[PDB]
Amino acid sequence: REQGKNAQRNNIEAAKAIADAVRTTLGPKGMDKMLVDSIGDIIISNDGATILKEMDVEHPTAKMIVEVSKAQDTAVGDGTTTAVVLSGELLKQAETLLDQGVHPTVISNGYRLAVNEARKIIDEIAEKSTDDATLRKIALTALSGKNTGLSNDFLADLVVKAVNAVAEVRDGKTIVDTANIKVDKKNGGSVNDTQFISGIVIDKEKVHSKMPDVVKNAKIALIDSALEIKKTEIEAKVQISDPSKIQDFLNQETNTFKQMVEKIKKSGANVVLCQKGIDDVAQHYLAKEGIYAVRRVKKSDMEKLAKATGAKIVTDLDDLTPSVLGEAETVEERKIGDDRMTFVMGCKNPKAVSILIRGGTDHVVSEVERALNDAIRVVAITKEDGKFLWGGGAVEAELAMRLAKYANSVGGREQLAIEAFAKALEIIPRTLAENAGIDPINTLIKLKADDEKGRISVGVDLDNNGVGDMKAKGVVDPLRVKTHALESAVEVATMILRIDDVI
Amino acid sequence: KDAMKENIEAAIAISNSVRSSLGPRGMDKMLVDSLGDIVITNDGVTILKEMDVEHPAAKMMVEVSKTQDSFVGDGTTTAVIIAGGLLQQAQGLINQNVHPTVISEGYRMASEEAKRVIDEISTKIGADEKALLLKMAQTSLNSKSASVAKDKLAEISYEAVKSVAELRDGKYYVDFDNIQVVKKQGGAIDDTQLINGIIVDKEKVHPGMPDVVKDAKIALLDAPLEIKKPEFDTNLRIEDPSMIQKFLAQEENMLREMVDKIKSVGANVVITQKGIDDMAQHYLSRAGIYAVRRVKKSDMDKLAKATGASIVSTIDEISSSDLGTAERVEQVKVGEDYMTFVTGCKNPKAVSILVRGETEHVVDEMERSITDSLHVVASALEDGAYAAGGGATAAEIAFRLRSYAQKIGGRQQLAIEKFADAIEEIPRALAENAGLDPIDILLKLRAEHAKGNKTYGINVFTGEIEDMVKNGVIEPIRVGKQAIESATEAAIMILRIDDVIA
Amino acid sequence: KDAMKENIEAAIAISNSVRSSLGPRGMDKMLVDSLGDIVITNDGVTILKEMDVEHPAAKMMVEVSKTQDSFVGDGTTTAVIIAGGLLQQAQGLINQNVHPTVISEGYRMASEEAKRVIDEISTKIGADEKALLLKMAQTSLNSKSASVAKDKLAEISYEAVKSVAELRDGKYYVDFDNIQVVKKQGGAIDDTQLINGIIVDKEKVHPGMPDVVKDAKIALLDAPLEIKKPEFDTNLRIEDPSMIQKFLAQEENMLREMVDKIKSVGANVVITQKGIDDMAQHYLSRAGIYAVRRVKKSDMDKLAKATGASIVSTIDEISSSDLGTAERVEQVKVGEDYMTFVTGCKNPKAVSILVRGETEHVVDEMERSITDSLHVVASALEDGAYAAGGGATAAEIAFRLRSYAQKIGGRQQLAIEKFADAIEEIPRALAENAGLDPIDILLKLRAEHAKGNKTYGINVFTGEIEDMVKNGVIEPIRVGKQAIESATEAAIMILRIDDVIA
Ligand SMILES: Nc1ncnc2c1ncn2[C@@H]1O[C@H](COP(=O)(O)OP(=O)(O)O)[C@@H](O)[C@H]1O
Ligand SMILES: Nc1ncnc2c1ncn2[C@@H]1O[C@H](COP(=O)(O)OP(=O)(O)O)[C@@H](O)[C@H]1O
Ligand SMILES: Nc1ncnc2c1ncn2[C@@H]1O[C@H](COP(=O)(O)OP(=O)(O)O)[C@@H](O)[C@H]1O
Ligand SMILES: [Mg+2]
Ligand SMILES: [Mg+2]
Ligand SMILES: [Mg+2]
Repeated sequence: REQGKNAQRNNIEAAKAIADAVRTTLGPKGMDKMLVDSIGDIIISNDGATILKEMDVEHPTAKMIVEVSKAQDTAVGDGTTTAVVLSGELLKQAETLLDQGVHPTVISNGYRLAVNEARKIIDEIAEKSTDDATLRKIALTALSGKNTGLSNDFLADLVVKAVNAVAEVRDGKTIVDTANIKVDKKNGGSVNDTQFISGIVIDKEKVHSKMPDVVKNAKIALIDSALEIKKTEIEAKVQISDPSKIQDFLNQETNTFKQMVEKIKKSGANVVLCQKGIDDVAQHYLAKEGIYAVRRVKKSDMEKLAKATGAKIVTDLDDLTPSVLGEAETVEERKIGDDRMTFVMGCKNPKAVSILIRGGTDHVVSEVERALNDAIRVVAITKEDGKFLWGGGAVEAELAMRLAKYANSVGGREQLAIEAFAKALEIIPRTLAENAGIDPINTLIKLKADDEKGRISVGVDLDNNGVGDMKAKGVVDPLRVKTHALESAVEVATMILRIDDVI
Repeated sequence: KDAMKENIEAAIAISNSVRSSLGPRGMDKMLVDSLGDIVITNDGVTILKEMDVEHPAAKMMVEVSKTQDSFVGDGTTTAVIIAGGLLQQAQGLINQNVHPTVISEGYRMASEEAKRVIDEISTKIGADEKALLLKMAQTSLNSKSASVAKDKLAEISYEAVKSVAELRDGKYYVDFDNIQVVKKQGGAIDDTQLINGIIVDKEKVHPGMPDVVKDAKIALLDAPLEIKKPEFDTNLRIEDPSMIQKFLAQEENMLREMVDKIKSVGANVVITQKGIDDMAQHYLSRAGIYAVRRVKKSDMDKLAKATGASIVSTIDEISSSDLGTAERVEQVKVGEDYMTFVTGCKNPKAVSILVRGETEHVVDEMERSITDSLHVVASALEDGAYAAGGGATAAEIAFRLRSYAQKIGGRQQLAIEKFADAIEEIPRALAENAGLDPIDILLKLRAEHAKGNKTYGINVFTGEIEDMVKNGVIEPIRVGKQAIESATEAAIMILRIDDVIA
Repeated sequence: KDAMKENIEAAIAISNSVRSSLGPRGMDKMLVDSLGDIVITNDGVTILKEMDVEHPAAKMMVEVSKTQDSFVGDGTTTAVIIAGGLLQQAQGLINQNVHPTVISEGYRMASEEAKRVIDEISTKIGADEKALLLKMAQTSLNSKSASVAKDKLAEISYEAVKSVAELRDGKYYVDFDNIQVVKKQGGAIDDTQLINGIIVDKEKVHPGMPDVVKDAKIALLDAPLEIKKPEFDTNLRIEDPSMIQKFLAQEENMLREMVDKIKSVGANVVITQKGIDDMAQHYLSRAGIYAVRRVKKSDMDKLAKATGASIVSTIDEISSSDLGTAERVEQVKVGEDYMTFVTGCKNPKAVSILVRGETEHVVDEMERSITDSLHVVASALEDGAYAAGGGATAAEIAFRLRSYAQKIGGRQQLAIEKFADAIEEIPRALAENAGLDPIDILLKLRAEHAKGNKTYGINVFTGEIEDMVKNGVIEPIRVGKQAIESATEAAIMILRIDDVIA
């Protein structure tokens, strides 16, 4: 148990630490971490949430900072590093106000004021635009400090395209259900070989060799149950008194599978995607019937497939009518890499696409996937929000400048508190610079002035080796991410600030 | 002698662990159990119910917390602070050979008088019910980290209780089983909202069920939808290979018929506490029935009251009279997850509050903080009166007890006066926690109250001793009477125990 | 915070170890050191100087004891009891955020006022010097086990001091180096007696010396009677067998001549601090000289003052002017042992008290108890005034401090009042120790004193609050002022220390 000062400074020290663990992954010139467990083993990533979910955090307070990365990730997709680094800085900056005598609460109130205020300035200075031109920009930037190769422009384009292909419009606004974009990956070396499939890809093979290698104009039946011999819920026993029956019983079994197949054929279905298993005799006849079957299909998939082809997931083959079959121009098995996979294309419903990721190693494909997800999520958000911000320290520098001014128009103690939040915001520019290997302080000094002269969009230009116009370079931060990062950070910073005794 | 000395100290220790959380400059506690579970909160009942206390006296002090929590809902940190006062004071009296029986009587008498005073200095809630209740809700939120949004949370707290509150004999009654409170992370605090209906954190049991049903006939089961195996040792004997399919069909029919019954009675939604067989799932789905499963019993009851349903545990006898009603049931994604919202309930005195917090541990406190408000505006509403907060009423009771002491004179008087000093613990804590000088504020506090300023408390923000009802810091009368009640009952118990053995 | 809490407690602990020994219903302590040495006593200075205290604060409280003992002689248990009070009280004030500087000033101011009061309520010793002083001597003996014979010991204490007391400027002065106090077991307490002269617990150095010398010329040496070996490396070179006897004779002559010198100057008795050579012993003996040796230096001085002698350390220059005088010196058997009594001293303001006790540890306390009386009747005599005992004066100072507190108002006032409550420790202890109800006696005590009964104390025998000067319990004013002085200086020191490190 720790009381007062001990507890607090200690808590701020904990948060600060966990926060630095990811600090170097920020921005373009970011680095990666290598986490190794006991069995699975090596995991190499640049993703904030990953490096932390996998990290073995022990200190309670540190566990709380980790919580924000997992939230940032699942709630907004991008920004996990930022929210962590920011929480570390708000807690750190507060430690000064604390030593001077300012009460944790008023500090918590300053951060409220400040964040609520910033939550307006950004929305004030946010830049609207929904054209593919910028959607592409959001993408390029979301893929920066990541090990994706030189293909980023290619990847950005895949993402913009996938988002646009699934973006629907309802009562006036555009919605993008990221769930309609199925991303997968396969070791085969390339990264450029990343295919954009206008359909649903299933990492599965057809169950039986003789089944059609491809099926055009397919009537797709999704099945909940396993095409196998079922047993009655009430224990049963078979008493054979006549030798003859021993065969008859063995036949019932066969005729059972024959009928299952018959029900299936009768519906018109020529493609059977089974969430569960398929018996070898069932397979014999499905093949004899010429139906393309796939067993043990992932429920996640069973669902996407249902949505993409318009089919109804049926359990009781007795309710397998033509009415519940899905549609796809082609259902074809094709060998992607060492693996054979089932391609379902021309789905009744077009708002369902895939991104089959390729790349080599393994360790490179997983991450490229992680990078492509951040990109997919933010491009999607931006598609909906139609607003964005000036990246690379720009937004922050501005917010900091304005907030330090708003500070003066506030009380004594709270001012001190909001000036603290203003500085905390400068942590991003400083970080991007530090990692790039440039001079934090001067970068900041220069960045302040340019933004002060009204140059909203001057960010940290690693290329120009200092400050520069993010407008030109096209570095844009999506709105929703900034805000959740800021709000998440303030809520968690406050939580920790009030803890005066940990037991 | 010693057993007592030791007990009193152990007790006072628990008190202090909670003292710093009292008021608007209150601090919070972080609690990490053996399993590594972390609870970062301000709620004294939680801080208490949570901590690992071993000394029996300490457990007894914690017994206080839960009880104050139980009856009223707000004021558990207050009760504890007083119990420590009384004990620390009795510690002095005990040194002067004042018998623990005398101290217990004196404490008892003072207590009685203390509750009288609160009734006296109280104030009936007039036509200002709205803003009065709002002011109450807020003061509650002021101590919690929810202050950030006390204005919105207080309106919600006020709105929610006002809704489920039945004004019977010109008197209100609030059944909390009409206020469903759910917490879902991934949204800011300000995002907390009031949903007319009962939200259940459960999504539909099968991909094929509809996302929305309008004018729903809610069938509530407390039994699982599955084939019923007899109670006697039953076995199927198949001697003919043909029977095998006949049996399997019969078993599917039984499930297909359960669904038929529920459907036949006009059920539109099937919310069950238990499980739904996979095959039965197909059927409901096919019938167009929106069905959820393995639902929380507590929730089951709330859906009942709301929709006017009846929890059928015998599907075979599910009658149409057993169906609940709701204008619409729909699956909605609340951030990450999918929730089922039963809106437009048959019974409009049922509502839900969806607490939003960006983080798990954040939304958890947010949920605790709101429950505190609900219990307050509710308790206030019911009681009908309120007392001025900020230590005003405490300083008042302290004032009046010093007089009564002079009346009921003797050794009793020594105990009655100590009881007064102990009640003064609140103003001291409140002041201390902010940064105000306790002894100075306490002296000024006594002055005003002497001069009949029954509502002068500590404005912890300005540091001045102002009018508490004016500045709006007020609390239900019920909170104050119990704290003093629970507090004196602990002090008396610990005070009679002269030996503690195994 | 904690360092203080810990210090205050450690301190208060020492106080309590001594509390039960205060007064006529006081109890005694048994102290067994590491070496197995046992000291069974009531004298608080001894109880304190004896116990094994480690905590630095505890050592500081003990520092009190010795100092009070040093200056006055009676009242060390009193000083300690108050220092604990003040500390225990400051403990309360410290909880209310009263700054230890405020408490220290308040304590300082109260203290000052407390001594004033004692001067005020004091009483000049009138023509009743005899019975007044006797009453004082007795009250002292009342706490000690010597009570058994307080009447005789008090007369002896009175007699002894009155004798060595020089009334100079109409003012008395008592040099204790004129009161030789010896303890010899093997006799009852009542057997303690006053011997006009200086008794030395030493018998004659040789069987042949006389048992009595009348009209003695006392030669006091601070050098041994032995052959003087030069400072330079000296060696005897004998080349002729005849020289051997010549040398041996010369060495005997040197010693035989030392004795001649002492004898020639008319010395009759030779009391030396150092040793007497065996051969020199023969000579003195033969000369008819009564000689004692290896005598205690402290004793040496007392024999000097008494007989008007001079402690010669250069025998060769012992002049007749260096001789002390006494009417008679005699070896007397005091029970088992043989003592040397120098009676009829040149200086009649020198006397001895021979404490008798049946047992070692018994006679030891008897000796301590008497010294306490001597110091009392003496201190009283010198001061010239006395205050009423039995807690009367304490209750008085307590009374007057509560007023002054209201005058020097503020936070200072809180400290001044606590100082009052602390002084009240004495009446509480006195009552407690007897069996009287502290809170009841204390209340009645306050009443009378309020009503201006400046001498109402606790008659620990009847349990009534009577007139202390009347019933005769009185004490020198000096005892009271220091106890309050030493007591407040400890409290202030411990009170400023906010951290204790190594
Ligand atoms: N090309 C770039 N030039 C300058 N800044 C960039 C660039 N790309 C990204 N950034 C900045 O790096 C920060 C985010 O770094 P990133 O590694 O993506 O972490 P996070 O998990 O917070 O998104 C943002 O301020 C972003 O604008
Ligand atoms: N705005 C305020 N100004 C001064 N005192 C307040 C204010 N709001 C609340 N208080 C006081 O703080 C105390 C409530 O603190 P809290 O931590 O919630 O304790 P409890 O658990 O007993 O409700 C009450 O005595 C209340 O009147
Ligand atoms: N006969 C008596 N009746 C009541 N009190 C007495 C009597 N004799 C002594 N006292 C009180 O007891 C105290 C002395 O107790 P004692 O153990 O000797 O303490 P201390 O070491 O301070 O002299 C004094 O306050 C004294 O006045
Ligand atoms: Mg990113
Ligand atoms: Mg509260
Ligand atoms: Mg004495």
